[PDB]
Amino acid sequence: GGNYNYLYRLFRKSNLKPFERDISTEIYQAGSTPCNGVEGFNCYFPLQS
Amino acid sequence: FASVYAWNRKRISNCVADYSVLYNSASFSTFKCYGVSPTKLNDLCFTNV
Repeated sequence: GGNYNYLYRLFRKSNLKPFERDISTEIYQAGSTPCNGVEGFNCYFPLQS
Repeated sequence: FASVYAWNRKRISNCVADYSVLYNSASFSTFKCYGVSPTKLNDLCFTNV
């Protein structure tokens, strides 16, 4: 099988309903104060290999 | 601060300290914690640190 073809979705703060599809492969940034105090930081990929 | 082989200890207890004022501070090179969500640090009580 693929060495890095399987990845999990490291995320929090938005507990989801049962049987919910989450394909939102989006960079986790806030663009406001609660991310290093500026926009574009703490913008780490939630996906982890 | 002393050397790594003689690193300095201190005991802290009976305090009311806020980590949010420190979490958003940008004067740190790296702040990564193991198994503890920083945003919830204000909602836990410990015996000492």
